[PDB]
Amino acid sequence: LQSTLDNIQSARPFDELTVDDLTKIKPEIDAKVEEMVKKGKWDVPGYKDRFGNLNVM
Amino acid sequence: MPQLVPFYFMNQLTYGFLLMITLLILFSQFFLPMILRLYVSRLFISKL
Amino acid sequence: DESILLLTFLGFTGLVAKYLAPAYKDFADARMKKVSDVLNASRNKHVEAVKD
Amino acid sequence: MLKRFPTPILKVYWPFFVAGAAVYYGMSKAADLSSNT
Amino acid sequence: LTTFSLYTIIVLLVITSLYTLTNNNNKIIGSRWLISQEAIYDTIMNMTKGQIGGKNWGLYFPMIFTLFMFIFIANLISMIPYSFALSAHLVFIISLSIVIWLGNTILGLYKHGWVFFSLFVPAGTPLPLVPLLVIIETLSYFARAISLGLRLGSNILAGHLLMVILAGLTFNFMLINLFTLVFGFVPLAMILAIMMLEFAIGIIQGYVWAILTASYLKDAVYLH
Amino acid sequence: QLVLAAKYIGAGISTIGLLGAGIGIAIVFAALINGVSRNPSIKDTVFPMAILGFALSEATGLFCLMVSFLLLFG
Amino acid sequence: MQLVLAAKYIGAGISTIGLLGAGIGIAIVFAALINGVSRNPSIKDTVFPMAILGFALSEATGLFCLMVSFLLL
Amino acid sequence: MQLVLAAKYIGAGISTIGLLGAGIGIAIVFAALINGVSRNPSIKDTVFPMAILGFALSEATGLFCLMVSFLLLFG
Amino acid sequence: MQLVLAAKYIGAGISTIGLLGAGIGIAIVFAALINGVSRNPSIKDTVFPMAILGFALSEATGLFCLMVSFLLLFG
Amino acid sequence: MQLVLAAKYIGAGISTIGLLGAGIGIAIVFAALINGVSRNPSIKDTVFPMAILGFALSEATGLFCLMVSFLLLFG
Amino acid sequence: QLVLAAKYIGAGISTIGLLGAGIGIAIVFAALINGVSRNPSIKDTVFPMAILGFALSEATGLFCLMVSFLLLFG
Repeated sequence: LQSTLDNIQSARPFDELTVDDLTKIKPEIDAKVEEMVKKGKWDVPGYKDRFGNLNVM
Repeated sequence: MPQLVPFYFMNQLTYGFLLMITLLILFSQFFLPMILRLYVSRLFISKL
Repeated sequence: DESILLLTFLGFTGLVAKYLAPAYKDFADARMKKVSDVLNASRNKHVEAVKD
Repeated sequence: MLKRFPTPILKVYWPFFVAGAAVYYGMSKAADLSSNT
Repeated sequence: LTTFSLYTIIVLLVITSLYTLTNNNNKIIGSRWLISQEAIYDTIMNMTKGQIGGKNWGLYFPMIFTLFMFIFIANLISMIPYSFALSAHLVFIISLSIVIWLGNTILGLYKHGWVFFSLFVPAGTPLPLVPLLVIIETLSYFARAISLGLRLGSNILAGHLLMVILAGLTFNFMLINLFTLVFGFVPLAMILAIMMLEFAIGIIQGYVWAILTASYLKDAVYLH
Repeated sequence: QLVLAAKYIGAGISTIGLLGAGIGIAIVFAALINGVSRNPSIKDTVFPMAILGFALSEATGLFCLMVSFLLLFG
Repeated sequence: MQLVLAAKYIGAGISTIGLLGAGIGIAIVFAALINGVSRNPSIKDTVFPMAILGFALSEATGLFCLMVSFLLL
Repeated sequence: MQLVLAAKYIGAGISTIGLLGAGIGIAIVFAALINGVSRNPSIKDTVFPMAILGFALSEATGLFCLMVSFLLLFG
Repeated sequence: MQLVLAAKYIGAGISTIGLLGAGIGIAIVFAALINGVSRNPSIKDTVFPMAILGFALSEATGLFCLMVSFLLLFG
Repeated sequence: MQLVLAAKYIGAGISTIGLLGAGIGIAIVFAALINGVSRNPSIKDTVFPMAILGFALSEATGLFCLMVSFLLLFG
Repeated sequence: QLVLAAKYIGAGISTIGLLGAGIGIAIVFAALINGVSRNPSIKDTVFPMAILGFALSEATGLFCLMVSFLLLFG
């Protein structure tokens, strides 16, 4: 747990990072993106529930 | 009126339809899934 | 004739630099901030759990 | 960033593309007919 | 080649730049420039989810996105003072419209058989006026064929033509003796107001095309 | 050349048909704003209904415009 | 010759004017639909068939004008 | 000669104008139907035959215009 | 000849008549906006975009007429 | 010549007709302004700038029409 | 000769534009009377706005009229 805290201390993006690095550490990223393109969706469920939905009307 | 008639119609339409098919594929395979990468990455951060 | 169109376009860019460029700066900034804050909040959220 | 993710909806856009070919051909003939006017 | 061909190339390269190098460091927070193409993404997600339901809306989401973006970009580029129109070449816009109308009709026939023709009885009515309501439904269905294109084409063309005619007129207005060149700015300002309007109706038309052919796809996907 | 003159006249007359549709379009949208302001919540159902109505009203105007073009091109 | 062919084109132009009435008519039906539905809420499903019928009849007047244009052409 | 043929066509075109008022009229009767049914919730059974009656009478005016248009057109 | 150049000018004049319907139309949308906003107060967040949309389309009908006027006159 | 010069004046006269619609348009906007303000006593601070937009836009249709009248008249 | 005749005819046609303003003024004044009769007391604020509206409505008719004089004299 000391190590886990330390692991979070020396790496923690919230400044900016490549989307490639999040893809690299979690290939779950590419799995979900591919599954959504395959499914015929372009809505990411939950994205709109804590990020905007940028529309006026 | 003849002013809205060029005879270059087929020239216009050829380059025109080439641009549409190009933009359609370009969005569909590349740039639309590249936005979906931002969204999905944001949601994974949301989970963690 | 066609130089009039260029003068109006220059005037249009004048309105843009007056009104739109700071507004769009503020708009872009606002959204970017909100995203950043959500992301950092989630990072915070898991750090708390480790401590628990 | 840019990575190709297959969109299998390019083959769902088959009725659109068939229509496109017909109009493309038809405008060739229309251009030839209008240049004889 | 042709002037038209040269500006179609410019459109392709502009659209490429909006995703290729909008970001610096491929941000997870999103660049300030990329906020624009996020808002566009979200309002068209919510627009074609707004019209067509199912998970089938995402199946037509690129089609509605490139019909948005083409018209959105081509009603900014075509408004540049010396840039050579692609939208005032109506033959490209109208041909695309006829293509989409046929590609809706073919899709509807393919997906929904000869009960596609149930689209043209859109309500139970007295039996002697069941056929009347087929005739003037089919009439209105290929009025949709030309309406979608011709609306956009006329607006953009009219904008350029209005602006150029008044520009040519205001040159000779300033040529009138100098007491007329005092208050020679008031027509120049009018041309500016018109140029502003052409952008407005150009962004609105990009939405109007894409909502109307979202409505037409709603009709095509779900009968009636 | 009387025919050519006349073609230009017939076309001019054709614009008159468009005026009615121009008003019509505004009336549909007026109704939209009115309905929505009265109900609030009706808007999500009504906005699609409105878009359909816009197209139908527009189509009459399209016919008037098309006849103008038919004359214009001859 | 010249006068008769000329007259056909002119007469056709006049016929378009008749369509305008239908254009206004159709708008009135849809306006009424929106007003009725916003007033009631729940009426809409009953009203929508009535509206389609009313739309058709309004359009029909314009159609008569349109076919007369075709006769002149 | 030419003038007489021309005149027949002109008169036909002019007559087409008459129909427009009937067009607007038909809509007005139906607008009232919609508003009435939404107003009452229940007027519809009495009012629907009334609406048809009003429609028919309004329509008939346009029909008269139309037959005169044909009469001038064909001679 | 004299007649043809004249006919361009005359035909254009007639074409300009079409614009009046759009002009009144635009005002009707803005009236509805003002009425709506005063009626609800707070509807405006949805409705102001709707009204601008309605403005545009009313205007567009006018532009069709305008472009035809130019087409006859200027060629 | 005489016919072409004549056609400038006649064509201009016909063109002047379109202006009436913009006049009515402005009246509708101001009527709505009054109507809204009388309901609320207090909508006005929002509604007055909205009304100026409506005025300008309706007026613009008139100015386009007036331009065409001048193009026919003056050349 | 024909040019003189044409300008008199054209002057007539242009006068029709005034028609809209004559209606227009009344629509503003009607709303004034309706508003003040509704409120009993809006009038102090509303009356300036109403006079602004009157002037503008009339002004469009005056554009028609100055064109009418440009035809009539010219």
